[PDB]
Amino acid sequence: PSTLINRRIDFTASGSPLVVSTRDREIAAFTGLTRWYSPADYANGHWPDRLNGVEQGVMLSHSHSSTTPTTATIGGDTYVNQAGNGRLVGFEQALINPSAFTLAFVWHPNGLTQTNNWPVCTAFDQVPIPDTNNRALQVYMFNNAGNIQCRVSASGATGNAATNIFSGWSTFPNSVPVIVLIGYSAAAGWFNRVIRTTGVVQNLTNASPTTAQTINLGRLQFGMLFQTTASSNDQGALGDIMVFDRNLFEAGNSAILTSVINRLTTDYL
Amino acid sequence: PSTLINRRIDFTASGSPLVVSTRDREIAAFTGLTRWYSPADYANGHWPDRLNGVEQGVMLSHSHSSTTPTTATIGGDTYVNQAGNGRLVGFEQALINPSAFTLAFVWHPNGLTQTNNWPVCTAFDQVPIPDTNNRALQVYMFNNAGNIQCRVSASGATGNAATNIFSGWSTFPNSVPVIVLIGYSAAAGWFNRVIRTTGVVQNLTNASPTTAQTINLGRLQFGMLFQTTASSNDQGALGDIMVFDRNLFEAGNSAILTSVINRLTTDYL
Amino acid sequence: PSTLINRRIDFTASGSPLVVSTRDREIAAFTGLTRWYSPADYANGHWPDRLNGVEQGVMLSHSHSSTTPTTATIGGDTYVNQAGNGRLVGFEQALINPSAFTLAFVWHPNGLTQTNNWPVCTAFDQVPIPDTNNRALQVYMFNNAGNIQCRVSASGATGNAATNIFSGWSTFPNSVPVIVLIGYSAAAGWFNRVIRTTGVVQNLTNASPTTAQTINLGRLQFGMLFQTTASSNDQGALGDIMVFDRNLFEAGNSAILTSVINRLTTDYL
Amino acid sequence: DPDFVAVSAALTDIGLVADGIADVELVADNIASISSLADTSAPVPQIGLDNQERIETDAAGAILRSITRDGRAVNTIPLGVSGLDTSGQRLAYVTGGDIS
Amino acid sequence: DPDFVAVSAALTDIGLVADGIADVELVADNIASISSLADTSAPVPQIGLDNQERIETDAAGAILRSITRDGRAVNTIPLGVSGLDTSGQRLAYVTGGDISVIGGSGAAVTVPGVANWTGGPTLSPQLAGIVDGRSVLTINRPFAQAQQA
Amino acid sequence: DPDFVAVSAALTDIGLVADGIADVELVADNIASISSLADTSAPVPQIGLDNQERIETDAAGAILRSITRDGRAVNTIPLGVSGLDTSGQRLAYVTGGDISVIGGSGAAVTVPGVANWTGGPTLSPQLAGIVDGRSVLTINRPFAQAQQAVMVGNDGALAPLPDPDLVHILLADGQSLSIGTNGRWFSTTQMHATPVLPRNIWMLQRSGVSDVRVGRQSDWNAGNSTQVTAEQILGFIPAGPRPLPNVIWSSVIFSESILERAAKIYSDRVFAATGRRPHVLIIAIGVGGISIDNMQKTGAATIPNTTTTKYDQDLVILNRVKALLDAQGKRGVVVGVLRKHGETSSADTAYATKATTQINDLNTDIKSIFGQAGNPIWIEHVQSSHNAAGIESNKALLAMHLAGTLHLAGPDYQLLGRQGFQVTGVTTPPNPDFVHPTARGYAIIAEEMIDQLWQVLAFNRRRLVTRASAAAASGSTIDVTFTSHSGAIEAVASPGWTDPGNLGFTYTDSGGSVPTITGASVLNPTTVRLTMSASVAGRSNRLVRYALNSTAVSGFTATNKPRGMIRDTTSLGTSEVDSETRWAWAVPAEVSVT
Repeated sequence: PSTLINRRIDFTASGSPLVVSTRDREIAAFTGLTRWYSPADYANGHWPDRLNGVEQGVMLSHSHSSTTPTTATIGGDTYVNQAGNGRLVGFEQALINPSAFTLAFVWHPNGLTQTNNWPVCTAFDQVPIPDTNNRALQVYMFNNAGNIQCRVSASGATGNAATNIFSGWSTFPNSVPVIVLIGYSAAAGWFNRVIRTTGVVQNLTNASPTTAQTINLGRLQFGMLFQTTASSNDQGALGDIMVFDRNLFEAGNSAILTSVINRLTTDYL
Repeated sequence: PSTLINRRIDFTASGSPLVVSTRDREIAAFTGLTRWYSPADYANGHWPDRLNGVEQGVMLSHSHSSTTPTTATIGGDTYVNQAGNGRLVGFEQALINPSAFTLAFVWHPNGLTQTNNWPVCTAFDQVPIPDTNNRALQVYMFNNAGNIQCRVSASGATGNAATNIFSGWSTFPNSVPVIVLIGYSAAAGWFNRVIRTTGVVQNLTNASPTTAQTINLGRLQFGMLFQTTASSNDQGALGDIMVFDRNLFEAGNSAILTSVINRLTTDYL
Repeated sequence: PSTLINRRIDFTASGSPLVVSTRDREIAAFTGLTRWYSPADYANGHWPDRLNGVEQGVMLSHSHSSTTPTTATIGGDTYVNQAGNGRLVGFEQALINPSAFTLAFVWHPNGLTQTNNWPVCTAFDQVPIPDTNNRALQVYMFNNAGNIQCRVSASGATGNAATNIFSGWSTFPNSVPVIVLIGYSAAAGWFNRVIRTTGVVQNLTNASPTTAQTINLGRLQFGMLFQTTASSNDQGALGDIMVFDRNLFEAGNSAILTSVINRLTTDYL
Repeated sequence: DPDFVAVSAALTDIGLVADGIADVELVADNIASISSLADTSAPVPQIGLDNQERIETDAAGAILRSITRDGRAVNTIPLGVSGLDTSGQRLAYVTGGDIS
Repeated sequence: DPDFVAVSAALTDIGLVADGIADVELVADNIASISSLADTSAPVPQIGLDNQERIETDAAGAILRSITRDGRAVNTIPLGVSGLDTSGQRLAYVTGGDISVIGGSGAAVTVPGVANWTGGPTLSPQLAGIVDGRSVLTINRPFAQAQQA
Repeated sequence: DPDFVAVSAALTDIGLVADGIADVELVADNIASISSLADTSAPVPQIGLDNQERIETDAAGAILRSITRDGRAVNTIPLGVSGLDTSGQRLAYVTGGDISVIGGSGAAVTVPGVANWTGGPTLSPQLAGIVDGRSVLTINRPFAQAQQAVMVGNDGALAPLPDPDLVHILLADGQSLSIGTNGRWFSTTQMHATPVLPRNIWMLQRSGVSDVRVGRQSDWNAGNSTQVTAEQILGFIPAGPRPLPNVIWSSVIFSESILERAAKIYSDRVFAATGRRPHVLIIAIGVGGISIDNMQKTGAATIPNTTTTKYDQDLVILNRVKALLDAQGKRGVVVGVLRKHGETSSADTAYATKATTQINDLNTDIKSIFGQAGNPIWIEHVQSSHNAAGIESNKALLAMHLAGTLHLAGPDYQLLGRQGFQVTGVTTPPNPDFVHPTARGYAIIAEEMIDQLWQVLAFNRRRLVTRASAAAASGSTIDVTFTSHSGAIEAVASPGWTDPGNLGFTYTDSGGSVPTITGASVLNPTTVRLTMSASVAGRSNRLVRYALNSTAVSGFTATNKPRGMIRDTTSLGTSEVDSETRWAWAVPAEVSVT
């Protein structure tokens, strides 16, 4: 971030005051926050990190030869609309910390006409080949008849293969924005939370994950599958993305989680 | 004014400490204060502003070929002794803002024999000719066998004759200092308060002034009439001068007014 | 002593943090402490002033041609061990103010056979020909078969000659560390206190000092008396040496003296 | 187990802490304001710091600025030059008597 | 249990807080005055301010000092240069080998550029720069590295 | 226990309170007097202090900081200079155009003013001043204006003076080698040599794909070419290596170029010399396999699957960059140009004149577009991939390096021993061709070339490349003289590649006997002796070539690739890429005897 100090008694500098919105100040004060991507800063296929800045943060660059996703004001709110044609990758940098992390992002389906969607998957330019020894976080949206199930999985031997981490799978309709929170801790296992505009849809936990589900690396990509340009894309829109260094689902960080959920629900839900 | 910031846990500086009397600290902290002239800073011919300093403030300069006014001691206090030979003017700056202002000053008669005195008038060298469309402060002091009556007026078309603002003026003896406060505001009207040692001896209010009584012009001259040097020159002594950009007689600054007179009464009155 | 200022809300630095032990912080915070010597800084026969630094503080250096004293660990505590071969003299400057001063030092006899022991004496190079009217502080530690008595004295016509300051002194055994405190003021008078780990063995005062019962020069020499080296050299050990420009025994400084006594007791007792 | 016996022993401290949990949360939410007024100045021995007559330290304890033996303050963080760290500079070069 | 291990890890912090619980409650009771008379210090997103890492502001909000990406501190209020904001300076000019001092009062002082004796060195001074109002030159007289400052 | 769950639910706040407990207790112990224990701000009349607009005072009341009438803060405590009150200062002196640095660890360091090469600029340094205790000079070398301001480094390196509004532009114009073709491998578990880059380095941003090559799969032979119009380039993005096809690593054509490593090393060197990271812009321009005739400006041809020539594309990109920099308010300066050419038009005898004309035209266009006043520094690494008749390319390269148009960094066969063309072991569905280097080879080339550029720019000294100067024949024995930056020159016994026969030597004369070399040896650490098979005295056009023997008529492999066997005896320092000692290998050359 960038620490700001407001001296009470000091000399007056002849210049315009530094204007910062209260929402940004409140969000940047979340303990454990590491990365924050907002759709207002998205511009022409590149999505810079707002908290860490353009120079220090990692840009999610478009990596396909198609029409670039564009910012769209839908549902009364700004979103990064991708009509199943764009994918934003963090090039040669790690987004999440494998030892412990919390990824919370706001996803708004736009009337999905597909059956399999992958809003989160593992990068194609990975310097280690993704095998059973190198697993990555994947988010799978299965839409059957207008009903969508959200699953969190780990990449398998083939890379595109996904091994599930949670047994139950609640369902929410494809007409409202949703908040997906995934958390991993060494001493607390896995946690998932799906939140609708009305309440919690899925509250799934996994305190004893096997090796096939443990996260090994920390590189992620959004919006598309990999090495397969076919009917498996993300025809939705990601509102906000937040990566926290610690696990918010832990009891000690629980008071923090109530804050951050109180933020996005105010702004998006 | 100069902002004096005091630190407690800072490095020691090798030098003589800069001391300021508590009187100056209290006077300079008055809310809405704009200009302040003190007889203790009166040079041998010119009167430099104290609050804004000589470099920034308006320097009341003597502008006549007669004997320059001197500094005198009366009753243990310091005054500028105008024996009818001094015309202290502010040349190229506006002393008061006609939209809203408050002018307070201490005047001490010195055994007056002259009948008519004009301590404050329009500027003799003023750029726009003072007429019915250009009116400024005028103070008239009438002597009746040892009794002085003060009248505040707006300059008329002739530039010398002035239309009175307040009707009914009490008389005070010519051997005591007097604090004169004249305030004007758009939403409050004209106020005048003349205070002697015993107490408030004159209180006048004109909440509905006419066009001929409203003041548009903003320059003042001390000690003489408008371009008249025969028999209308002020006789006596002049003390502290305070000019406020607000109206001390309003309903919100009343406490501030309490802080003003109490400072003047303890000093000269 | 250097003043350390701590800032909580300020720009972060890059160098290694400067850490000062709480013992040094508490000792340097004593009021009136001018010179403070510790055996932990002894090196190669030169004793630098811990409080005032090497450059700004007078440094005690060996003077004789005998073996230089070396630091020794007695009872788990570091001491400057002078086996009758050390003459620590502060050249060209006065260690103690000769009008009002307090000297506190820890003396540890680790087993002695010499009858005479002089831990503090006048400098051998006393410039103004020390004589009757030029008196300097001396301490004579007369040892019995198993008992030692410490006597404060002034210098007479000859440097070796000592004029006593008290009448009756107490005795302490040969193998116990002792804190010795001497204080002098122009009004309160001479005060002396000799303390062991058990209780205050000696407490003496003298409010009527004669001409020969006062000290005029503040140059101290440790381990030897004057320029006589035949015998009576101070065999033993020295500890912390503290010099106060104000008398701690005078009424009104009871808290500071009590704190110093308690600190020296928990350190070297 | 050492952890469990430690928790049992410190249950009293946990009790006091949970008694004023709201106060602790309120203090933590404004810890910057609380810490902004805790500036100290305590003298320390000058041995090992002969050059630095006065030392100012940051939160971590590292030196920010110090007064040298002459009395001139030296900043650990260098101050940006006007012509180097800001977008403005006009530099001269003598060519054949003229100034470029 | 994860809660148990978290409490075991934070037991020392819990004890430290419990030691001064009375001071914590006393501070919390008077939080209004402290918040009214303290300096705020909160992090903000570093968008548009990539060059500025740490920003200091006055009561109004205007930037006073900032930290650049290379570690240099940049002051919005310019610092007074000695010699120009203080009534004293000394500059130099090279006249045919000699050095003329200009900042002095009354008349210029001349330092010869040639030696007063047959074995002395010739000096070809060059104005290295300006330091604290005064002039630093480089001369050919060998002092440490065949050239002196 | 309810208290236990309560304490567990708010552990973060409790930890923060534990961290700040000292300040909390300090404030609480003075909570009643905290009003009087804070700073007091009050206004005072400005009489006698008309110069000092604002006053800051300590506890005793003495003035610490004041504000003058012109807004400049003046401190009562003088601010210590960074050169006199802190260790480390390097001043400069001028001796006959040479810059002597004073204040170093030992003896003074001398930087010459007159450049070694014919076209070099004669510097006339003048001591502009002192900044941060370091000497800032002004020299008559055109960088942006007719003169350039430089700052003396720690070791005497005259680095360009830092400027926030000045942007250094590093270009890469040449064949597919400068584009970054087939360089998608660095180690067994890492694909890119520089996955991350330091701050203040950018490339050109496109609509959807932003990369070093500005999102165009440039290839003359392949039909999948792409062009970029000025309306498509938008802004700048943080640096980094980017693959163009964006497919799995087996199908990637261009992944990593020399530009990333070159810019990283240049920024690191500038930061070390001055102390501030410079603004570096990365632009890679070129098409794979252009003939020297099609790279010209007048009679250039049209790229396949395109409607514009390469020169027009370069001009469009440069114009768009200038417009973007003008819009942002900065100034563009092309510090140097990275060139890699000589694998396609090697069979053309007039390569020297055409290359010189193209270089001059590009320099003129760059000067007119960016408003500079001097030509950019043109440096190129000698390629080592050609057929038997591919000699004119390297001959013209050496001729232009001697003429001062170009600066040579070294040969391309050094990568044969540093895993440049093939890593120790990886999965290879495609056969690794030895013409296009990998990421490690690209990093090594970038390191060597940027080191040569830094030596040319900062020190104004072109590092001598080991090359044959002249030779004399004596019967069946010949002696070839070698010029090197250190003088002593030795033949390596066991390098990473294989010995090229007569230590990489070849004899060719205009005769029917053509006595080949039968022995090679080193007589002295300067000259090399060659024993002929038969006497060669009295012949005509007796020519001797080093590092030019080749037999790759179908494919390029580690044994048929042209290569040398001789280097300099003095190392150039341990490299930052693979932590391997750098050496000044001999550039391929052909010399006519005397």
